[PDB]
Parts: sequence; C-alpha cells; structure tokens
Amino acid sequence: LKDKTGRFVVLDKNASNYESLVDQEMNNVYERVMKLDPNQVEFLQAFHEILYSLKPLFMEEPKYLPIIETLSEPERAIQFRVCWLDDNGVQRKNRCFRVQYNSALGPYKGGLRFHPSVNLSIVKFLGFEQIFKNSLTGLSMGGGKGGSDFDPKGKSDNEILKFCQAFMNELYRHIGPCTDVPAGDIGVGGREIGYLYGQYKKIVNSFNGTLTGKNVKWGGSNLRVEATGYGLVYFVLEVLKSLNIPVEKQTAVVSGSGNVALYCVQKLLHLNVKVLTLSDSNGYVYEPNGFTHENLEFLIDLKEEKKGRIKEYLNHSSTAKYFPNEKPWGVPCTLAFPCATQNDVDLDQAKLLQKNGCILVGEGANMPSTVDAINLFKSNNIIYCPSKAANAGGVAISGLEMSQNFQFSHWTRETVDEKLKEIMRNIFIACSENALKYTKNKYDLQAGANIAGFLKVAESYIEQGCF
Amino acid sequence: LKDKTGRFVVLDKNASNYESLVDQEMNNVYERVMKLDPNQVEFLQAFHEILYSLKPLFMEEPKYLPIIETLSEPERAIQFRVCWLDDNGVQRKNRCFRVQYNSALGPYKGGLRFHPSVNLSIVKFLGFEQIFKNSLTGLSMGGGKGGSDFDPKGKSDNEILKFCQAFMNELYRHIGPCTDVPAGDIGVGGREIGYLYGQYKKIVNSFNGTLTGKNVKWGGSNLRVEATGYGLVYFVLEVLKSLNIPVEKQTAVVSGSGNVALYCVQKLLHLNVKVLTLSDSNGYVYEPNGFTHENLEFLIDLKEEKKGRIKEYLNHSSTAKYFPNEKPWGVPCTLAFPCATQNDVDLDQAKLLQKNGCILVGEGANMPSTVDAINLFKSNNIIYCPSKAANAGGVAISGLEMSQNFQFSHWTRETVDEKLKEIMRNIFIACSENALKYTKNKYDLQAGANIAGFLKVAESYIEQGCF
Amino acid sequence: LKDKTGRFVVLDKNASNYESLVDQEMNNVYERVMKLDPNQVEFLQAFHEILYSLKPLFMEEPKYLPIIETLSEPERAIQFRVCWLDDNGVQRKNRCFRVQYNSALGPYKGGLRFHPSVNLSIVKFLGFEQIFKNSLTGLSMGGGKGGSDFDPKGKSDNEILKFCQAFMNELYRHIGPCTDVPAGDIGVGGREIGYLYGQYKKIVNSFNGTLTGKNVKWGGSNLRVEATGYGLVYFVLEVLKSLNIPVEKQTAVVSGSGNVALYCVQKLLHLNVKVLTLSDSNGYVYEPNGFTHENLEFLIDLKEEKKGRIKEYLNHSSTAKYFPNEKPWGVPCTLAFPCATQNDVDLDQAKLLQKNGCILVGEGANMPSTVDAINLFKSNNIIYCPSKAANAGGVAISGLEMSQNFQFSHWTRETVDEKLKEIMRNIFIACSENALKYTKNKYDLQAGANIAGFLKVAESYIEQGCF
Amino acid sequence: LKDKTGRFVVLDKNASNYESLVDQEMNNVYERVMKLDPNQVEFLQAFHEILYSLKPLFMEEPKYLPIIETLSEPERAIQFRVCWLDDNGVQRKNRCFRVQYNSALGPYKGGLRFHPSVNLSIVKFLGFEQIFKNSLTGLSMGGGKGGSDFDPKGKSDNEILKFCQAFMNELYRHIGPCTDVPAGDIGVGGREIGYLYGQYKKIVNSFNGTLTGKNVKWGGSNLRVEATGYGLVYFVLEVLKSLNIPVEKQTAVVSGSGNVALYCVQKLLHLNVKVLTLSDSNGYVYEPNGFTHENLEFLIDLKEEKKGRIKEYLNHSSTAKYFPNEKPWGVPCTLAFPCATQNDVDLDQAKLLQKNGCILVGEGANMPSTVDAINLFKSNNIIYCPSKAANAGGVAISGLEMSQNFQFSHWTRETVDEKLKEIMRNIFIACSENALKYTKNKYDLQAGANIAGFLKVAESYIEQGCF
Repeated sequence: LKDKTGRFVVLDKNASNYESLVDQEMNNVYERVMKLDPNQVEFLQAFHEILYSLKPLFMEEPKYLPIIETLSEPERAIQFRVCWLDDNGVQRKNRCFRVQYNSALGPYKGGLRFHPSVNLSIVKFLGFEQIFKNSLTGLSMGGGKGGSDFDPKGKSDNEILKFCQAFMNELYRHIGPCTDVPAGDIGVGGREIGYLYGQYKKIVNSFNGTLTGKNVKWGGSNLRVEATGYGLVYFVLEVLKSLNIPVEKQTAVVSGSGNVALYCVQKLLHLNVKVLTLSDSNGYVYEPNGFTHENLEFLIDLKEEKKGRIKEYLNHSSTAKYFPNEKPWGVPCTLAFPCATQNDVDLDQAKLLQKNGCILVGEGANMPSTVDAINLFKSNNIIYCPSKAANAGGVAISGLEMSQNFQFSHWTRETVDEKLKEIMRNIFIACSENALKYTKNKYDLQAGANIAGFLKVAESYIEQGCF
Repeated sequence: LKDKTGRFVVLDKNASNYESLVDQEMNNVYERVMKLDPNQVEFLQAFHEILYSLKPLFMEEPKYLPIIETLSEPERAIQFRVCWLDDNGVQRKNRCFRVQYNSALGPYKGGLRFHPSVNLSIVKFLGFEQIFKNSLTGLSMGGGKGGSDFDPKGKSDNEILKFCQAFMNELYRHIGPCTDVPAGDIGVGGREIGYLYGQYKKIVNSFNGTLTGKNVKWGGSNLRVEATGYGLVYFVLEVLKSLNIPVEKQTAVVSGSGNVALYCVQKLLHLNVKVLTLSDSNGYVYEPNGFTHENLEFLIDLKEEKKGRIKEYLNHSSTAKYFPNEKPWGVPCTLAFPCATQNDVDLDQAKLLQKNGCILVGEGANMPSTVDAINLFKSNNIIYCPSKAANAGGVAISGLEMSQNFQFSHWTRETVDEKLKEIMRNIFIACSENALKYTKNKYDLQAGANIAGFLKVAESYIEQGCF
Repeated sequence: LKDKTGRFVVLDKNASNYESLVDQEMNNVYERVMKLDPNQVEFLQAFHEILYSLKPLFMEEPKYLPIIETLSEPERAIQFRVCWLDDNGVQRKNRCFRVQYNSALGPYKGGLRFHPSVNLSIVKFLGFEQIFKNSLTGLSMGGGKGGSDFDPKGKSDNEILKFCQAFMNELYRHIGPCTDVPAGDIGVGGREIGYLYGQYKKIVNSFNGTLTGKNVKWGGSNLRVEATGYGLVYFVLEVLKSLNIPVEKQTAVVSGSGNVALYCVQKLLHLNVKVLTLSDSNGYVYEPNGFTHENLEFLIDLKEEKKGRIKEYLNHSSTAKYFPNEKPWGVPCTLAFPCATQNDVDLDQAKLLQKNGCILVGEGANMPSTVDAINLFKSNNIIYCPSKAANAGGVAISGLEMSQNFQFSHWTRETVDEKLKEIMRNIFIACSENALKYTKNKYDLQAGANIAGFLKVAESYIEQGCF
Repeated sequence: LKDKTGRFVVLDKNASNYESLVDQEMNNVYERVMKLDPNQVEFLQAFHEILYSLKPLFMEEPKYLPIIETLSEPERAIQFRVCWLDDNGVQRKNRCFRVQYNSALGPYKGGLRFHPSVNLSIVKFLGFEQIFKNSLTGLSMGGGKGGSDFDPKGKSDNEILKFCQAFMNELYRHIGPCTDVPAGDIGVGGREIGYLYGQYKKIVNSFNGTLTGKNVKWGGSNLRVEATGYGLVYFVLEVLKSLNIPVEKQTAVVSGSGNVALYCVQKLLHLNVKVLTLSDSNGYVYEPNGFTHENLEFLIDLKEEKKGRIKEYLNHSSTAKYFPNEKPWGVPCTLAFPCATQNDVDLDQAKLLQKNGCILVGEGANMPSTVDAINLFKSNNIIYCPSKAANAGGVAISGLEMSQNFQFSHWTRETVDEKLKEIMRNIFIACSENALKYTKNKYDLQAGANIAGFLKVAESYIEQGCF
C-alpha cells in the first residue's frame, strides 16, 4: 500500500490485474494533469509523451506514479509584467515568464525565450523537458525556463537593451548563482545575455555566474558555441562505436544552419564523415562530393557572421547547388541530423530516409521528428537519438560555465572539449543500460533518456522529503 | 497624438469619427486581452465589464485606454506547488497562487481563498477587482488575490495547519508589511490566518501586520467581523440621506448568515430599520413584525457560532417561519441586501422586488445581481449599490488593522467605527461626484465606483513612471 | 583636561588665557577642515560661518570644538556614475551624489538637486546646513543632501524618467524609510520624485515613505506646497507676538513666485497683512493697495501653474504695475520676505529697507541676505530671521509626511497646519531661549538657530558613542 | 608582561619559579572555566583533558594561556525550541542546539546529534574537540556541533521528517555554505540529512553545500562512507611506515560494526593485514583464519544494509564463532581498532591487549579507551592514536564534499581517496613533529594532535584580532 517513506501509495505489483491497475492509474494521472491545465496544448502533449514513455518503470516502481504527477507541477511559476520605452518614446508592455520547475538536482537551469508566440504552456513545455535533459548531463542542475512574448525582430539595439534591463528589473529578485541560472535561447543570444547580465550586476552589485552563455571576456566558456553541435556528434559517435559501425564510412545529411548544424558538420568533418547538406528555412544546399572545412568556413563565418541566406553559399562553391523550398531528407544518407526546427522531419521524410539507407537519426534540434516520423524510425529498426540526450551538450557547457565561474577559473578549449566528450559518453551509457534494463531493447534511447533522467530526479525528490 | 508624457497614444478628442475610435479601440483592447488569456472565463468577464463601464471616462480621457490594457496584466503572478502530509501520512499536493496585481496606491492587498474551484482565472478576476475596490476606500492599498485549490472541508484541524505552514513556507518570500498583506476569504478564516501568521512569524522571525484578519490578542482589530455588513448599511444610510429618505422608515429583506448579513441586520435594526428576513443555502427565515436584537442575537451567537442552520431559528422565534429552499427576494421591501452568493439575485426576482417598491439594492456579497437584474433595476430607477462600494468596509478595516499594527496601537471599538462610517461616506462622495460628472446620473453608483476606483490608480500609475 | 567621557580634550574654562584658546583652537579647526577640502568653496563657507557663530556655545562648553570638527565630515558620502539613453538614442553620463551627513537625531534627511552646477562642495554645503535645520524642527531627522550635475532644462519628460530610473538603480541600495529619505529640490519636482519613487518601488518591491514630496494619492501630504511659506509667516507672526507688535498692522514687500513666496503671501493676506509685491527673474509686480485673494490667486493658479511670467499679471491687475528688472527691496515696509535666490538682498538694498522702517527680515529662501546686509540689519536692530528657522516648515512637513506614511494614515489639511504652526512656535522658543542664554540678545535668532540646532545634535552624538 | 599585540599577558619564562607560575595559572584557568559551567561534566572533562595535555606548549608560549581559556567559550551557542506533530496528531517538543564554537580557520563544521541524552554540555564537549580535529585536517574548517534530545528510535519516517523540517525551520537562519556547515552523527544519517537539506533548500531557496554527508545524487561525495574507516588505517599505516614495522605482518582486532569498523577492516584486508574480529553491542565475532573480502561483504551489505545483529554472521561462515556479551580485547593482536562506543577499552582490557602483544591502538571511535586504559598504553610503550587525528578522515571527506560543491564538481572515487591518503599523512606528520618538539617523545600522538591542532587555531585567532 505504501513505499518505505509512507508518503507514497504503492500499486501492489503482485495483484492479479496489476498491468491494468498501472495503465488505469497512468490514465488517472493524465486526466488530473489535463484538468489542471486544460488548454496548455504544448505542455499536456510533452507530459503525456514522457509519462507513457516511462510506463516500463512504473510497472517496476509504481511508487513513481504519484511522483511524476507532482513533478509535472512547477515548484514555482512566476509571470510578470514588463514595461519599456520604444525608440519613439511610446511606453510598451510585454508578458514575461520564469518557471522554476525542479530543484532536486541543483539550481534551476533553463534558457529564456523572447518570441511573439511565447506563453505559459510553451515555457512550461520547455521547462518540463529541460529537467530531464539537465539530469542527464550528470552535473548538478535543476530545470527552468522563461521568456517574453517580446518580439526582437524589427527592434533597434537600444530597444533590445531597454527591454533587457526592464526584464531583469524584475527577474533578478528570483535568480542567483545558487538559485536559478537562466541561459539563452531563441531571441536571447550573446547580445541579450550581455545586457541581461549587465543590468543584473548593476542592480544586485555582484559579479557571478547567474547567467550562462556569457562572453569569454567576462565569465564565458570556450566551446560555448560549438557545444551542442559537438555533443550531438559525440553522442552519435558513442552509439556508432558501441555497434561497431565505422564512423568514417558514414554519410550524413544535416538540416538547419544555426550553431548546432554548423558545428555538428564541423565535428563530422573532423571525424572524416561525409556531409552532404545544410539548410535554411528557404531551401537546402548540396555538395556532391561532400562538404569541406573551407566550405564550412564560408557558411560559418559569413552566413551566421553576417546572417545571410544559405543561397549565398553558391558565391563560394561553383560545385554546390541550392534547392528552393526543400528539406535535405530526400538525399540518401546513413546518418540524419535534424538541426532546424520543431517537426522538421515528417512521415514522408522519414520514409525517404528509411528507403534510402538511413540507419540512425541524431536529433540536433528540439523534437525535429514528427510523432509519426519517430514511429516509422523505431518500427524500421532505425536508431533514434532523443533531443534530451543528443543535444544535451549545449546544456553541459552551461554547467561547465558555472563550474568555471565558481572556481574563478577559465579552462582551455581542449579541457572543456574533453569534458564534453566524457559527459556525452556518460549520457549514452545511462540511456543504453536503462533502455536495456527496462525495455530489453538497448537502443530505445528515447525510453532510456527519459528513464535515466527521471530516476535520478525522483529518487532525489524522495530523499529530500515533502515540498 | 500623445499625452503630456508622450508615452501613450491619445485618440484625438476632436476628430470627426472620434466616438467610433473610442468604441473600436476599446473593442481592440478586449481583443488582445482575450487572445492573451483565451480561457480565463471569469477574468475576461470582470475586465470587459469594467472596460465598458469606463467608456464615460475614456470619452474625456482616451489616454486611459492604453493604461487599463496594461493594468489588466498583473505586475507579478506567482503560482506554486505545495506538498503536505495528510493525517494518514500520505503526501498530498495542491496548486497555489498569489497575484500581486497593482501597487500604485500602496502595497498589494487581497485575501486568499482555498476552494477546490480556485485557479488563475478566478484569482485574477477576484484580484483585478480588488484593485479598484481597495482604491475607493481611500486608504493606501494596492490590489492582489491569492489562494489554493485546496479544500478544508473534510480536513482535520491538524491538516489545515500542515497545509497552512506549507503554504507560507513558499509565500513568505513574496509577501510583507509593505509588500503584500494577504487576508482571509472563503476557506481562509481566523483559524487559517492564525496558522499562516504562525508559520510566517516562525520563519521570518518578525512580528508584524503581514496579514489582516488576525485575532485581537495579537494584531487583530475591533469591528473585524462587522466592518463589511456595517459599511454596507453605512453606505446605504448615506445614499438615503442625500435623497432625504428617512432610514428608520424602510423595510429590508436580506440574504445571508455570514458576517456581512448577520451584522448588516444588526446595524439595520440599530437604526430602527425593520428586517424581515435572513437566508441560508437551505432556506430563509422570516419575521412578520421584524427581528429583535435578541432574535438576531440567537441567530448570530448560535447558528453561525454553533454553525447550525437558519431553520433551527424556529427554536426561538415561535413567531417566525421558514420557507424551504427559497430566495427572500419575494417579500416586498424598500431596501434589499443581497449578501449570499454571486448572482444571488436573478432577473425574475429583480422583477418581484421591482413591482414591490424595492427602491435600493445594496450589494453585500460578491457580484450578487445578474447582468440582467442590474439593467432591470437601473432600467426602473432602483438605486444600485456596487459591490466595490457597499461592502468595501471589509477592506476598510483591513487597512485600519494595518494602520494599528504599524502604530503598535489598538483602537477602541468606537474609534474604528467612526473612522469606518467616515470612509464609507467618502466612498459615497467619490462615486456620486464622478457618476454625475461622467454620466450625469449622480446615482449611477456602479459607474461612479469604477471611474473613481480606476482614476486614483491610473493617474498614480502615470505619475509613478514606466514599470 | 577631558570631558565626562574622557574622549575629547577640554580647553580649561578657568585658565587665564582661555578666551584666546577658544579663538585659536577654532582657528585651528578651520585649518585642518580647509586643508582636508582645499577647494570646496561653498562648503568651507557654510562651515566657517557656523563655526564662528557658535563661539558663544564653545565659551561655556569647549568640548564642542573637537565635535563640530568631526561632524563637519559626512558619515558617508556616495558619489556615483549614471548612464542613460537620451531621446536620440545616444548614451549619456552624469555624476551623482548622496551625502549622508549625520544620523544622530534620526535617519538622513535631505532633498536632491539636479543642476549643471551641482558638485560635492555644493552638495556638502547644502547637506551640512540640512543637519541643524532639520534639528530645529524638533522631529527625528538626520541630515543629508543629494543630486546630480544633470540638467532637466531641455530634456523631454521621457528623458527625465530614464534618468530618474537610472539614478535610483544605484541610489536605492543607500536609502530607505529608516536610513535615508531623499526629497525634492531644485530640479527634482513632484514629477521627478514620482519617477524616482516609481523605480525605487519597482526594484525594492516595497511601498513606503523612502521619499517625501510624493503625490497625495500615494503617500503625499496636504500642505506640502504651503509648508515652507506658511511656516515662514508662522515664524514671524510668532516673533512679532513676543514683541507685542500687531501682525495685521504691517506692510510686507516680498520676492518670489515659488511655493515659498506664493503662499507666504497667501498667509500674510489671511492675517490681514498687506503685501505690495511679488518677484520673478525678470521683475517684480506691485499692488499700491495690496494683493487680493483673487489677485494672489490669478498669480499662483496661473503664472506658476501655467509657468508664465510675473509680468502677465498685468492681464488681471489693471491696478498693479511692473518694474522691469528690479528688486522689490525698494518699496518701504515693516516685514520683508526674501524668498528668491541666494544673496537675494545685498547691502545697498539693506540700506533702503533700513531707512524705511524695515523692522524684520524673514528669510524665505536659501541664504537670501549677504554677509553685509545681515550685519547692516543686525547693526540697526532689524529682526533677522535665519533661513534654518523661518523656512524650516518645508522640512517640518517632510517629517509629518514620514509620520503619516509610517502610521499608514493621512491627516486633514487642518491637522497638519496645527502641527505645523506648533513646530514653528517651538523653533522660535529654542532659538530665542538659546540666543538669550548665550548672547543675551534674545532676538539674535541667527545664533539661537545654530546653537540650538547644533546642541541637540552634539549631545546626541556624545550619547551615541564613538562612530 | 605582554605579547607583541599587547592584548595578552606573558608569564615571564625567565622568572625563578616559572613552572609553578604556569601550573598555578593553568589551574586558575581551569578553576574559572569550571565556575562558568559547574555542572557540564562532559565539557569540563574534555577541557581539562586538552588543557593539561598542552602544558608543554604553555611552558613554551605562555601567551597561549589566556587564549585557550577564551577559546573554551563558544563564539556563539544557540539553543532553540522545536515543535512537531507526531503520527497521532499530538504536538511534540524537543530541545535543540547548535554551538558555533570556533571560526578562526573556516566556517563552523560539526555534526548534528539526535539522541535522548543530548544536552548543552555534551554538544559543547563534541564541539570543543571538533575544533582541533578540523584544524588537523589541514583544510579550512572551524568547529561546531549541535543536535536534539529528539529520540529517532521508534519513529516513523514521516516523524523523522516532520522533526527534520521543524529543526531546520529554525536552524537555517544560523547556517550557510560559508558560515556553518553541519553534518551527520548519531541519530542523523543520510536519511535525516536528506530531509534537513530538503527543508533548507525549500526555505532559503538555494542549492549549496550547507550540509555534508549528502547523497551522491545531489551534492554528495564518493567515499563519504569509507572515509573514517579508511583514514584510520591510513593513519596507522603512516605510523607503521615511520617505524619500519611491516604492515603485512600485523594482526588486527576491531570492535564495532558501523561504517568505521566496516571499512577499517576493508582497508586492512587490502593492505594484507589479518583481521580477526568485528563486534555488536551484544557480542563479538571471531574468524580463526582471519576475515575475508567475501565475509566482509556479508557483514557489510547485510548487517548494516538490513541492520541485523552481528550474530547472523554465522549464517554465512561455518568457520566463525560468536561470543555473547564480550569485547574483542581478549584476542591477541598487534593492532587494536576500537570502533565502537565511548570507553569501549577499559583498564583490564588494555592489560590483556598489553600482555598479548598489542603494539599500537588506533582510535576509530570517539575516546574509546578509558582514561586508565590510555595510561596503561602510554606507560607500556604502546603507540596510542588519538581520535582527533586517526578518525579525522571522516571530517576530511566532509571538507572535500564542500570543495566539490564550491567547484561545482564531482571527483572520482580514486581522486577523493588519494586526497584522503595525503591528508592522513599530513596529520601524522604534524602530530609527530609537534610531539617530538614539545615532549621529545615523537610518538606521543595525543600531545601532538592537541598541540598542532591548537597552535594553528590560536596563531590565527591572534592574527584576526579581538572578537
């Protein structure tokens, strides 16, 4: 009837109709959550997603049923008003958030998002998954998220600043080095974090690592930009190594042109992998013979350094070719690296990839593969690497940024990279064993990432008592 | 094109189309507001409701359109999880809130409510109105509302303590003497305020007036239980005077058994007003000749004090009579005091009292009359007393308590009442003046209230700057 | 050799040479003071000035020489940079200050001044005098002055907001309800105090009386605009009484248009005193017969309220007359109220009023009379009312506001005035008593003021210990 | 007459009757201490113990006489009431402590003890010796201690929790990462510290190393459990190595069955030492041919993992034999490791050990050897290892836990162990030289531990001034 603590009700695993008890309870867990937040579509969907993914574990430790239902409720969610003067003198208003989700494993860690479509649900959605992503890095980090429906597009620097100072004029009172360390995300890059940190240090009068993603000149870490892109390739190399699949005999197709796709390709080239593409929301580019370090240098320190359109890539490669309004998925590969947007890969695209020889998918972006696409991948014996695990390197460097701020140190690029490789190996190791242990599959990384990331946060929550 | 401040956009009170723009831009303000909170039903209603009632004020001053739109958004809105052990030792969870709405006229003020029904929409609706209501008192009280979806019914006294301490372990960091002074409400009674004040003092190690509604032995104030009902009568007694209508010559049908009703009657009788009824969820009693001090006394000091039922009254008043599940609104009168529930009075009822000489409705509860009845009444020239005013006495004493804790003092029952009678008289003057000035009705108290409650707030906001 | 405390060195009031030592050691105290701040011209002047005026007090008590020397040094003096964006988007800079001078009788009290002329010397001079001036009020107010070399003239309302918020982002950490209560002054008006109070409340998240001079809707106090002028008359009206000179039988020439003058007149007329003049930078108007309530009214509610010029008065008083760039000091009188600028009255002017029956000078502004004129007046037995006293009403209401915010209360216009009239009467008693006791003049109010302002401070300091 | 600082009186070492001056002064030091706390038996005894132990040093640096008398007085001792609800709803009460003894070398470090017999004296007793133990680790740690007369035995988990949350509900305000870092002890194991940390993080809203002994999942260190047991063997290996006594030719007898005895034996086996026993408060177990890694695995992960009685050991070893109601001391050995309770080894037991060949005693527990037993050991040329030094490894890992929390790192088990070996070597080196230098004995570790541990704390106290 109850676990060792007595605070939690067991679901008698030796009853005659156990599985039905679990299923029906999982269902009541979802029904109550749904009722708490009926119209938070993005949130309810991510919860339902993890919830049922964990079923193998619930069958095992039913005590984790009451727990996940509770952890799905932010320890603290703060919504605040923020007013700022536009460059015309007109006073403006934006809705802001900062969901301090979980604090069992360490200070709340989660980025900030300034985007017209930001809202409670979506912030709660990124925050809930941020928990398990942070848990997987092995480091000491909780889970948070926040942002504003403030649209940076079309704004002067002076406006991004005033809004950044206004935002922190409220946010600071809820964050700190050992409380909640926000980071960047869509809308918040180095510039924003520079103004956010500036305002913070100005009000609180302290120079610390309350924000990650900072400039190497005042607290930042090396590899701050290559982290995600590298972690991704490291995670896939780790999967490839365990199956004994020669990495230098693989062909990769990558989408996106951000810092994730850019450095994924850079690490891919270093490992001697042939990269055939990169892409823009307008179209994708193709290099017949594969990409080059030089080519990647054009794309990088120009169509991100100047912010052009991947089309300009043609002014550098007479051998390249652009495809207006298309994704790279029709290009045969063994490795697919979705580093663009949400729902980048759909059903038909997973079919092309499937019939073209694709053997593994590395999620570079946030849930790039559609729900039907994942199913197609898993059903066709194609290794699926979960965002939570494969692109966790971006969060790892974050923790390493704090570690360097706490130690009042600044490690070399090589030291940080070595740690990023061992962290990514630890993540693959945790996802394999939990997957094998709970689904007997072993390469069902989606179940493994969720189980490992949840088990650590839950045991800890129980250990820390009622709160 | 802009106001003196050049921060808001003025509509141009001297353009041909003008009156249409005040109608469209208002429609526009409710648009964005609605798209922001698509499903906060109760919230959008109290907003739209105040929005349109204020058209008389926008007509003169259109600068107030951009403002109400900004003030509709809580300056801060904290949602938090709370876990407590129940009596069986099982760990429980509950969602909690504290919407700090506006702090222009003073610290955030507002009670907490623990009802299974509570949620953000409800809290915001109750919270938004708190602003203006607290504005009409004339004291320095900002607006705010709090609470949890926690249900006391069924809980032991020990459980309500465990929950209150758990509640405060999170809420203490967001409230304070000059920051947020929560109060009691539905679910939070003198006990719950005592248990919360207990945890607050234990953690923060400070004895002060962070909460109003405390026992008189440690911060409480005399007239705490009668302030609302008292002021309701004091407000009407003030409305009648300006009309030269002898208060001691009217008949009053009144609904309730809470403090609002139980003392509305106690003051009505003290002025020689004959009260024929008193209500309860199951029914309403009746006194042909009228209630006696001793009659009202048995009731008060016994049904509520012993928490029985209004029926039992028939064990004292062999003269009285019960009327199984019925609303007193039938019995004819001159002064009707709705003090039971929201929409206590519907339309048909508004028709009964209408055809029986009911000359003044004096709300004693939270929005007692339906959107219809208010129109019916207002359509037949029946004095309609706006909740924000008539029952403001509850908040009136709330700040008098603050004043007394702040002065490390404790006033006589007499002093408090004199200051109370005085406030309500000013509440009458503002509503009246304003009504006359903006709607030429002078007794369109529903408008006087909004226009006066919102003004002190809006000007102050403008004077305080962009925050 | 030493005082009761054995911490200071006593000169020996019974040594032959003694009177020389009090003259040398004083000369010595100004030496070190001067060598410390070699170029703070204004500062060294207010110090040397107070230093020597206090010789009557040292004569009896030489322990006070070491003390004044120590109190001449601010307990704390914060200087800070402030950067704000101007309307063109250009980033601007300004030096700022907050000299917390003495906290013996209470928290630090003193306005802020934003004038291109502001600097440490000026702030210290204004700040030093604030001490004693705030000492004579009898309230619990320590001394302090603040400000910036920032110039509002030419700035938009938006710019004054951006600067005020920037100002407070630094100043909030150094001020507070019971630490430092800044106020308005030249450059900081009800608007700037509103914009500063806005930022202070936004950052600290506390509604309180950290600043005096707030709007009445959120902390302000009645008689805020008249306190200074009022008390000036109330002080003189008090001086005359002790002399048995009928206030309603004198003629008064007065300079100004600020609140000090505009209401000095309003009270002078209310007591039936005939005021023939009112001044302005460009000139001074004249009423042969005297100003009328309606006359003074047009002026006040129109020239200052509409910020025009005293000339325009001739668009109401066809009886009056303007006197192009001239000081009213000519027109003969019995009571002259200098309330325009420093050194408003020179020597020659002090000769005109001298030969015309001017029997009492009553300073209404910051040091209005020249070192000469004071001597001239004092040399011809003309009652000289020390700025520190006559215009202390401004500070008087400053602390009444604090009292009111502290008591979460708001007094009537009547109450405040009665307490005001009362303070000024005590201010008269202290100065008088002291004057008589130390200089046998009883009407050497200039000395009475210093000796009484400094004493409450110095004794308190000694009683408080070595800090 | 006085040291270099002048704040301390010397005891002229060149006087004719110096030794008598010192003895008599040491005596006055004890007489005044005794009088301050007449009935704190445990405290007075530990003080007297160190005091006279240090005499060699006092003869040397008499300046340390006034100092030890002062350091014997807690910089701060806080006693607090703690109320909590038992599982029956009945409110309960317990007396709690937290003696923040010394802060010269770093943040107060000392465990918490929940035991029916806890009281000021005993807490002060553990705190006073904790100082010198911490000083010896070489790390930066002060000395503290605390606990409650709260009896954990017979309590539900839910009760240990409520009491743990109640305890911290007061304690938190006095502790912090850089102020006071409590740890575990009798009554407080991992479970308690888990609930103590949980409550702390909940109230203060910070994730830091305010408590050591945490779970490796949220801040803990590897070796957290093996530390004391290992440090002990390392310290003895270090002593053995310096005498050139082959460690793999020794025979050890161990008492206790806790984490100290368990891992002492584990390290002993690794070093190839023959272990013959372990024990329970009921009786001791004996392995004829010595213990095995496997055997130790039964005892360990079972009679500590399940918490049985060392008697059950027989269900695993057909070769073992239990001895009801006896201690291991009658078993011949060269090495004796008292890891049980206070006063474990008595006079007769030290005689058996003595006549049986014992050459060294390693104090695993707190003062296990009786006072007569130590004398017998020292008088018979038997190496006596002081609790303060030999079992200091348990405190060392503690400091390493903080170091890992500050660096936001998590070192491997091998890195922590290496540091534990060097720390234990540094301790032996400090105890040898100070012993040799002050008693010419060299292996009078009891004098050395006390001298070294005191010299560092005292020089520092002087360096830091009067407080």
